[PDB]
Amino acid sequence: DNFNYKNDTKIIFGKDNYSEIGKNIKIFSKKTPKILLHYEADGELIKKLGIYEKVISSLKEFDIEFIELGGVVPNPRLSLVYEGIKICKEENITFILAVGGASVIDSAKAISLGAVDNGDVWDFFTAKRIPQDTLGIGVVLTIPGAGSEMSESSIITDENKKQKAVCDTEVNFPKFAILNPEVCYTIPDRLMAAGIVDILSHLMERYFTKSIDTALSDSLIEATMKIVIKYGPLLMKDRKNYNYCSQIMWAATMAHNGMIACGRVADWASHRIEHEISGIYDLTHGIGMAIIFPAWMKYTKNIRPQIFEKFFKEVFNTVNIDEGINKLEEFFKSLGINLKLSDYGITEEYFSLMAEKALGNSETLGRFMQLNKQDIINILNLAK
Amino acid sequence: DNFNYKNDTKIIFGKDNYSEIGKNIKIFSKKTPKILLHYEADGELIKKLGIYEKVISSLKEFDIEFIELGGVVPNPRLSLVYEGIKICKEENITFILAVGGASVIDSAKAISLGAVDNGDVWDFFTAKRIPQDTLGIGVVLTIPGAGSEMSESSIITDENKKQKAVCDTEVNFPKFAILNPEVCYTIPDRLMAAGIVDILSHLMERYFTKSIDTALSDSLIEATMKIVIKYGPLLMKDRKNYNYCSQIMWAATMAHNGMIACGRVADWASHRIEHEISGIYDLTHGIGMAIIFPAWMKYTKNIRPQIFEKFFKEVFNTVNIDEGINKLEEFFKSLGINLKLSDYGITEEYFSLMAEKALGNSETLGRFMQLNKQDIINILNLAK
Ligand SMILES: Nc1ncnc2c1ncn2[C@@H]1O[C@H](COP(=O)(O)OP(=O)(O)O)[C@@H](O)[C@H]1O
Ligand SMILES: Nc1ncnc2c1ncn2[C@@H]1O[C@H](COP(=O)(O)OP(=O)(O)O)[C@@H](O)[C@H]1O
Ligand SMILES: [Fe+3]
Ligand SMILES: [Fe+3]
Repeated sequence: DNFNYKNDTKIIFGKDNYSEIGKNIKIFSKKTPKILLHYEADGELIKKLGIYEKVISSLKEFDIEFIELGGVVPNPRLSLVYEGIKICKEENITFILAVGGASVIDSAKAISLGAVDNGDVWDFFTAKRIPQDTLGIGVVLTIPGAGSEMSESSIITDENKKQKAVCDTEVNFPKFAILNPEVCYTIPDRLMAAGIVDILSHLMERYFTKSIDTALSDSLIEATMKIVIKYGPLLMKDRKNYNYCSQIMWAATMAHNGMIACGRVADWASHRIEHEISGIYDLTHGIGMAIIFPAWMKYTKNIRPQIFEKFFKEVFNTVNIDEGINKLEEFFKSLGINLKLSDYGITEEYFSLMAEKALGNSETLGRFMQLNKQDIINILNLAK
Repeated sequence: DNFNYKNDTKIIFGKDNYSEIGKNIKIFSKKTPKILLHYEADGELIKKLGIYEKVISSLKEFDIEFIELGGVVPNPRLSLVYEGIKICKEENITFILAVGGASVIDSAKAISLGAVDNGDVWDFFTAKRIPQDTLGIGVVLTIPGAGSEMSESSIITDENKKQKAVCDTEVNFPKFAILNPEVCYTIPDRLMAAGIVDILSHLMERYFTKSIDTALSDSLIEATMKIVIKYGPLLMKDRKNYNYCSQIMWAATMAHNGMIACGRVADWASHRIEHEISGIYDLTHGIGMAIIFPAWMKYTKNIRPQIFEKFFKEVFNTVNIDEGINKLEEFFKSLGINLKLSDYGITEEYFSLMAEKALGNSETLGRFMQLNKQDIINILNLAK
C-alpha cells in the first residue's frame, strides 16, 4: 500500500481578490502576456454574474492583451479545440484563462496542449504520443464540481467520429485556480444539492475499501465527509452565506486531493450504475448518486461490516448500520432530494438493460464487492 | 481570511521501493544525469543503516554517474555550500540527492541555488536578490521532523560571520521526496518521542487561533492530532511496527501541509519560549514543547475558551479544559517524557533572562494571547 502524490496547481482561495487574475497571469506567462479568455457559449452566464467585467478589469489593471473564444458545449468538442489552437499559434497566445466549469476547463487544457505541439492533438487523447509541455492555463472556477481545476485530465469528444476520450498527464495541471465561494450563491437549488452529493460520494467511493492500515487517511476522509454532512444542509437553506459556502467549496477541493485518500482502492460501482440510469433518463449525476449509494451500501453491508460500523460511528455517531444508512438517507432528503427512482417515474423497465450496459464485456463490476448482472438489478430494486 | 497554496514536491511514500530513487532522478534531471550525493559527515549513519548501499544500487541500476560530498553539521555551514557549488559547476552536476535530515536537506537546497547562479549565494539569504531557478534536488528522508523535504526554506549559518539566516522561495521545493517509514525504526526512544511532540505541536500552534469560519480545517487538524495521540504511544512501545510508523510519518507530512491549516493565524509563543530554554540548557526541542505547551494553554485558557472546549472534546473526548489538559499531560508522559523542568534540573535561575531574550526588542509576544515579560515568567513557573 505505497503511493505517490503530485499536485502543482496553485490555489487562490477566497473573496474580493479579483486582482490575482492579472497578478497570476503575469507570474506564469512568459515575456509579455497575451491571453485567450475561454468560456461556454458567448459569456452569457459569466457576464450575467459579473465575473466577465471584473475579469476584464483585472487584465486592464495589468496591461494584458487578450482575444476571446467562446462556444463550449457541456461535453466539449474537438471541433473547437482545433479552432482555439489555430488562434494561439496565429496570435501568439502565451496563456489561457479558463473562466467557467469543468467542460471549459477541459477545453482550455486541450488547447494548452496543442498550442505547443507540432502535430495533431488527438494523438494525445488517442494514446499515440505523450505530450511533454503545454502553454499553461489559469482557471477561474464558477462551479465547485469534479475538480478539473486541479486535475490532470481533459475530457473531449470528436463529434464527427463522436468517439469521446481523455488524456491524463501531469502537464494538464493548471498553473493556478481562482476559487471564490461567492460563485456558489447564484447556483440553482437542485444543482447545488447534487454538487453536495458529488463531494460526499467522491469521498465515500474512496472510503469504502478493502485496504488496511489506513487510519490517518480514514480520519481525514471522515472529517471532510462529516463537514459535508453538517454544512450542506445549512448552505441549502442560507444560499448566500459565505462561511457555509467556504466550508463546502473547500471540502470539494480536498475531496479531490490524494493526500487524504492515499494508497487506497476506490470502488466505482455506484458511479457506473448511475452512469446508465443517466444514459437512458434525464437525471443529474448527484441526484442519482443519492438514490444508488444507499442501495449499494445496503447490498454491500456484509463485506467488511467493521468498516461500515466505523463509517457511521465517525460520521453519523452511531454503530448500527441500519440506523446510519437511514440517517444518510435523511440527510439526502434534507437537501431536497427524493430518495427513490419511482419518484422520478423511472421504472424497472430497463434495469436489465442498464445492468448489461454497466458491466459491458466484463462479468462482474466493483472492487469492494464484485457485483454481477443480477447483483446490479438487486441494487436497482433496492433503489426503486 | 483568504489564502494561497502551492506545493509541487513529489511524494514517494512507502517501502521496498528503492528503485524510485533512480527513476525519479531520471525524471527530473536534464540530458543524462550526473548527481551529487549529500549527507552529514562521512555516510556514517546512512551507511550503518543500509541506505547508502541501496541508494547506490539504485543509481547503478540506472546508469547514473555521481560524486559524493559529505561533512554536514547539524546546523549547516556556508563553508560547505561554497564547496558543493564549486563542484556542481566544475563537474557539471545536474541534480543533487539529499540523503538524510533537515540540515543536509537544507545544505542540498542551497547548493541547488548556487549551482545555477552567476553571483554569490548569500545574496539569496541576505535579502539582496531573489533566486529564479535551481538545478533541483531529490531527498531521501531518514527522519520525519520539520518537513524541510517539502518546504521552501533553507537554514544555513555563516560561521566566519556566525550570522545565521534563511531563504524562503518556491524554487527550493524538492522535485521529489522519498518517504519510507522503515527509517523510523532505528531512531532512539527519546528522539522518537520528541519528534512525535514536534508533530502534535506543529498542529496545535496552527489550531489555537483567533480566526473564525474554519470548521473544515478545524476537522482536519483535529483528525491528524487525534491520530498522533492514538498512535504515538503505540509506536513508542512497538518501534518496528510498519503501520504505526506509517500513520505517524504521514501525520508529520500532513502537519506540514497548508491544505489543512488554510488561512489561519499560527501562534509561535510556545516555540519562542522553548527556543530560549534550549539556548541556555542542553534540551531537545520536542521535549521542551511538552513541558511548555501545557503551561501555555493553562495560561491562555481564558482567551477563547470555546476553542479550547472544542480542542479537548474532539481530541481527548472531554469538555473540561482541566481534565483535558491533564490528559494531554498524561499522553506526554506515555512517551517517556517527564513533564517538568525541575525534572531536568532546570531552575528558575534564568526564567527572567529567558523571558527578556524571547521578547527581544518587542514588548509582547504571541498572537492568540499577547504575552509580556512577566506573563512568560508565569508560564515558566507553571512548567517548573
Ligand atoms: N456559479 C454558477 N452559478 C450558476 N450556475 C452555474 C455556475 N457555474 C455553472 N453553472 C451552471 O451549471 C450547469 C452545468 O455545470 P458546468 O458549468 O457544465 O460545469 P461542471 O461540469 O463542473 O458541472 C451549466 O448549465 C451552468 O449553467
Ligand atoms: N533514521 C534515523 N535513525 C536513527 N537516527 C537518525 C535517523 N535520522 C536522523 N537521525 C539522528 O537524529 C539526529 C538529529 O536529526 P537530524 O538528522 O539532524 O535532522 P532533523 O534536523 O530533521 O532532526 C542526528 O544526530 C542523527 O544521528
Ligand atoms: Fe463519482
Ligand atoms: Fe514548533
